[PDB]
Amino acid sequence: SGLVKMSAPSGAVENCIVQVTCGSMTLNGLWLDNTVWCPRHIMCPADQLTDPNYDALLISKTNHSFIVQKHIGAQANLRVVAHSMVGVLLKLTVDVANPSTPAYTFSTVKPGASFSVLACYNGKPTGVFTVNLRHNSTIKGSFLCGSCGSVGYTENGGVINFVYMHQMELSNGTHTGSSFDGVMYGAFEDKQTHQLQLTDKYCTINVVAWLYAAVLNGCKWFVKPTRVGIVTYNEWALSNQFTEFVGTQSIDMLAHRTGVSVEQMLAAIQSLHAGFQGKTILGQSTLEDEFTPDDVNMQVMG
Amino acid sequence: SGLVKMSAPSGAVENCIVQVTCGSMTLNGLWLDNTVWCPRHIMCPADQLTDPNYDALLISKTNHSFIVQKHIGAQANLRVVAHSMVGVLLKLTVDVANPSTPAYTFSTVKPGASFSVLACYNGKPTGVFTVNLRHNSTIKGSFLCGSCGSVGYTENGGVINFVYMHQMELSNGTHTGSSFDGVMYGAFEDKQTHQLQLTDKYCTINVVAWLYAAVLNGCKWFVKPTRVGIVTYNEWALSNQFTEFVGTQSIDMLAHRTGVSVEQMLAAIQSLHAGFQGKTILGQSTLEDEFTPDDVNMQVMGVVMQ
Ligand code: NI
Ligand code: NI
Repeated sequence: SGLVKMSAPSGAVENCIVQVTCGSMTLNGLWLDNTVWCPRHIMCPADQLTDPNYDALLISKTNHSFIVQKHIGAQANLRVVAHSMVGVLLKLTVDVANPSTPAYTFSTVKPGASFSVLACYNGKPTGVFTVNLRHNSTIKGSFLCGSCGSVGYTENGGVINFVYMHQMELSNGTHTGSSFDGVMYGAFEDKQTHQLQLTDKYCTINVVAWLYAAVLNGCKWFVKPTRVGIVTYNEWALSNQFTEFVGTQSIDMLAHRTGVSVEQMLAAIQSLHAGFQGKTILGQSTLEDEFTPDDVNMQVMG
Repeated sequence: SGLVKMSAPSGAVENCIVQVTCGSMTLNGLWLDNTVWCPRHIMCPADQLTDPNYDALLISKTNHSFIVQKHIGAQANLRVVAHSMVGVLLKLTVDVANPSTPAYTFSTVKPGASFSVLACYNGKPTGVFTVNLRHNSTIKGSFLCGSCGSVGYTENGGVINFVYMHQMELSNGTHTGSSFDGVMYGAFEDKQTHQLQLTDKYCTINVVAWLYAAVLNGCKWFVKPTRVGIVTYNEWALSNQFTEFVGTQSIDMLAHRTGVSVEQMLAAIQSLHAGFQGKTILGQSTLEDEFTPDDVNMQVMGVVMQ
């Protein structure tokens, strides 16, 4: 028992982290097979990040403009033999295939999904933590200068799913990056200019999962016979900055295990959003929306 | 910017996870140099875990009673050549040194310290998370049956400090294990009996660190001219289930960087413990005491003008 924010073991990803340098800019990259992926702003001098012309910056480069170093494990300088730009990423081709390339996929996560982040600096992994893609397609992580190129991933059945490459900090504690097709989460542009973030929302399905976790951890004071139907709840959610509830098998597994219906949990959300009134749930006095149904299922007795 | 619960990258520890089998019991273990460590209850049949006689169970074993296997990552061919019982651990000697042994040391953490946990099942690393040793020498983790042998560690300056090997669940969301000298944190026994946990306390120095992190993340509404001296605060803490505040260089770094004194933060704790008055700090409505001053400095300290 217990419920904690849990990340996927990072070793398979650590074996793929490299450092990339272009002029005076250095950041992290991901080395899979003969490819190294990194943010394209490595091409932009630090004092020109306000409105770069990446097409023009790309034309001025050659393969010799990029230096790649494997810093951890068996150290090696990897020779760049080709380069191209894919959205907000550079795709470098190196002469050596990573001998520790894991089985992997590239996926783009949807708002409400969780993933692990391996924070890196100068091609050295320094920390692991878990985030959720917010309703406005940002993440609430912990990143400092030099973290660009840090990798977000999940793991299942021995396969690493690479979902994020860190690109920038939008505002305090708010970050974004790209999927490995080079598309930025939230369509933010990789430039220093002020960019508006859309309004965020509480992820209903995740709050429901968390309330089921609370019941399975002996906290059930908030469960009442009271029900709110999904259609009615969804009309309320549209006015109270909550997401629409759409049923899933993972939630149905928790409803069946606990004997508490989804409609009872939706009624609990409405009551708890008005206030907890001097009470706590799993030590919290506010709703938690960053655990997914699958994340909760992983931490409950089978 | 931002402040999140951060764990040390786990790869160096993942390379050391093995499985040990004795009879019908298979547990996770840790392979370092020519040694494999695992919980001593591997010697106990599953239906006899209530109150085992470990001295009697040990006498019935030989080196051939134990099998060590590594079916994940780089596989290995291991033979047990010696065995002994060290507190609540079995210490096996194997014929092959782990070729991926990191530079390491063994340490016992004190209450208030944080560490990373690599949760393992069936010899497979499954999850990473960070805990703090509570005032009552328990941890508040997330573990299910089969997680014994899971490893707690820290990393700094290229050295892995191995601090914990998981053993048991004391009560809901409350766990304990041993350091690698085989001593159980909190002196709990590896038997299925009712065992009383001492009362916990909020770790003051960690709450102070968190409040400095909040200031460095733009949250400062709770800072007032009000101060509470350390001696006065400590007398209050003895009555309100908070730990004594003892000054440290890591906290002084945060006081200097923010210009907010420790005494202002101790006054904020007293006020916030009475209640947050409908406001939040870093998204929370309750005090956070599981980030140490050094953990905060990793996420917030930058260049300092001298
Ligand atoms: Ni950058
Ligand atoms: Ni066990």
